[PDB]
Amino acid sequence: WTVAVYCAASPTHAELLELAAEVGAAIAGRGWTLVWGGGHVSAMGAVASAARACGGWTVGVIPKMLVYRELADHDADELIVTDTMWERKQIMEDRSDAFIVLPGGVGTLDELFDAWTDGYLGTHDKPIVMVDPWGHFDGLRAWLNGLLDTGYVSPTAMERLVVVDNVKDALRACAPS
Amino acid sequence: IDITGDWTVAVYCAASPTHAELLELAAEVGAAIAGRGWTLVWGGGHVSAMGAVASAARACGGWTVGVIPKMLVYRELADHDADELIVTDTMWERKQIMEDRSDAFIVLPGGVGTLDELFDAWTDGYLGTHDKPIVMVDPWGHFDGLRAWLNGLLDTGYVSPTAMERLVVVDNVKDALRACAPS
Amino acid sequence: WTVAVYCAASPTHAELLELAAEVGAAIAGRGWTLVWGGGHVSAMGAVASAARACGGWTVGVIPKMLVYRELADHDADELIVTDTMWERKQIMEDRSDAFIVLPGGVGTLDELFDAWTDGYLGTHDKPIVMVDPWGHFDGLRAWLNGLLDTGYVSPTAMERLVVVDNVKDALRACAPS
Amino acid sequence: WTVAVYCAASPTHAELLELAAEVGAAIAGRGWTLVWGGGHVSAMGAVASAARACGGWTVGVIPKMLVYRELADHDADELIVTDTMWERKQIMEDRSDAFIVLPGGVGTLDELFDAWTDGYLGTHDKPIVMVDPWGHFDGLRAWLNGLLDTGYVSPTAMERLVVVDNVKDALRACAPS
Ligand SMILES: [Mg+2]
Ligand SMILES: [Mg+2]
Ligand SMILES: [Mg+2]
Ligand SMILES: [Mg+2]
Repeated sequence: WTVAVYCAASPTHAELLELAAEVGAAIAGRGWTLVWGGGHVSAMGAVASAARACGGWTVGVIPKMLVYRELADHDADELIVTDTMWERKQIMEDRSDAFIVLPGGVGTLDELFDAWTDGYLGTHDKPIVMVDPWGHFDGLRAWLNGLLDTGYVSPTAMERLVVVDNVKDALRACAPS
Repeated sequence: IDITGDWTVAVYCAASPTHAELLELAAEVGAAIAGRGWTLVWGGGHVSAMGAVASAARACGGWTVGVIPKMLVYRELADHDADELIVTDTMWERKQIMEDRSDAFIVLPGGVGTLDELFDAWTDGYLGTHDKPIVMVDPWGHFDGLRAWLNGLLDTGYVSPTAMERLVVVDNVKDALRACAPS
Repeated sequence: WTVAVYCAASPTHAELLELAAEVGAAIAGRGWTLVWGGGHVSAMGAVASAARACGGWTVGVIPKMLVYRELADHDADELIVTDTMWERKQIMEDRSDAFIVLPGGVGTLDELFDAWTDGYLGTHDKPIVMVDPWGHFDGLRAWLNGLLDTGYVSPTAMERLVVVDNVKDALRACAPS
Repeated sequence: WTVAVYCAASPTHAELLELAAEVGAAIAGRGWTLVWGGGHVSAMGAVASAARACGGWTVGVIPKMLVYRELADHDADELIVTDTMWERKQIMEDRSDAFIVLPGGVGTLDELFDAWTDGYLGTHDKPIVMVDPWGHFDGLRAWLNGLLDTGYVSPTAMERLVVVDNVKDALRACAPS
């Protein structure tokens, strides 16, 4: 059983690093495989470092452009280097049984909306779980609720994304049948 | 010379209809079990698929063990030509003797009794009580409505992928006995 | 008067946990004993927890192999641990005056078909009452109606099972008659 | 790597079955072989059934006299049937790299003191680990501390027996170091 974790690439906020490490540790704890974007910086470094420390298998999928920038975790158990971002996202989706979205920026939002669009349209039934203990995404979810009200997003679309505020509820939402 | 008498297969199958496609299938299974030198276990009836599987096994020189509850003996269903006929007081004793005697299970088209035997085996195999093969044989799509419905339970998390993998479904007898055979 | 409730061991769908809780609360409200498979997860945990919450007595019957997996509800008023699945099913039947079947998977279908065969073969005249508010079992009953038409299932067998879409009609059908 | 588990043959306490299953699952998890007394009853049945359920290999070693009494686990991966109790203990010792002692009675105490004396006198350096979450052995250990106080037991003897209150620390103490 494999969970992809989409999360921040830049900041070092203690609460962010702790949350990401808590998820990596809990995935490894269940004996699940971690898929992530293969970076050593910020939340990406935290989730894979914590999974490996708890004996978890880690699969990093990263485009060569970020390898050339020395942003890759060469301690990944498997490092899949892709020529393009579209191949990175395709391999992460294909390898994973479920998706966790932690606080992040444009790169995290790209991964979130890529998975959500495919899940909503019915390409796959894999859980997509947003984990937001402190309201990082409150402004985004409020704005999307506006789109629900003006007919741009359907209730069915809004249902497809599970939002939890703690790691325990996250792993229960991602767990196998 | 090839071993005989080293393996036993239970066959769960219809007690009522006489459709030709059903009796042909059940006779083909009984003949193939006896042809491998395996013992047949079945629900002990002489009617429908139950009568065909046991008649064909005996006609190919195989041993037949029927296990029938008193309630179905009262309905004049008992195959008195069984090599061993075991009459039980209860359904639970019937299913338990069939399971203990058998190394593998074949499920053919049937109704409520067959489905009882199916789900009873499948639950025990999924919970890990035994690793005996459970093989459904469906050449014509008897069970298509059930399998579509079970796929919807898989999609909504009522049945797991692991559970679905524990049940083998084939459309022919040769593949069925390959799935039942000892390693 | 004792009702056994056969229901889902795995999923946490709100419609399912709500149904199970409603059934447990109603059984307790009649002063009836709840018999169940003795687990604290999914519909099984909700039916028994809700019965005890409303002052009802709960008898859990669970095989050792599930106790090993930490699935036993240690707040059962009586917990019966059996060596086998055949003994679990036989004790739940022997203790019970009626059977309720809620949405479930393979374990629930095993309980349903086991009771239905016992019922159809004249072992007992205990009510067997399927409670299906949202059509969980529609695909199964539609397929069975095809078997009735082609002579694989008898009209006597099909009429042995009561099917209702609500808890009030379900307890009406379970009541001493 | 092979761990022998010495444990209760008689009582069915839920908490005992859960601990034994946790041990068997943890041993199988490491890819270690389980050696045990080959019984299907009580903690003995629990440890072997849980190891096999997690894909572990199980080796039961049982004297003919107990096989006569319908006590042998027919689902042992290897069942070694010995003529005598002394041959049973010798084969269990010879096949194993480490020994775990769970709560038990006279048979368990026999296996404990047999392994402990040989360890102490220097016949082998295999870990002997007592796993006692709830103080099953507190009375025995207090009494052995009295024997240490009066010169009947040496400090070297008392140190030879590792006592832990949880399964993670047990497997750490048993691991090839
Ligand atoms: Mg997409
Ligand atoms: Mg069974
Ligand atoms: Mg019964
Ligand atoms: Mg010794």
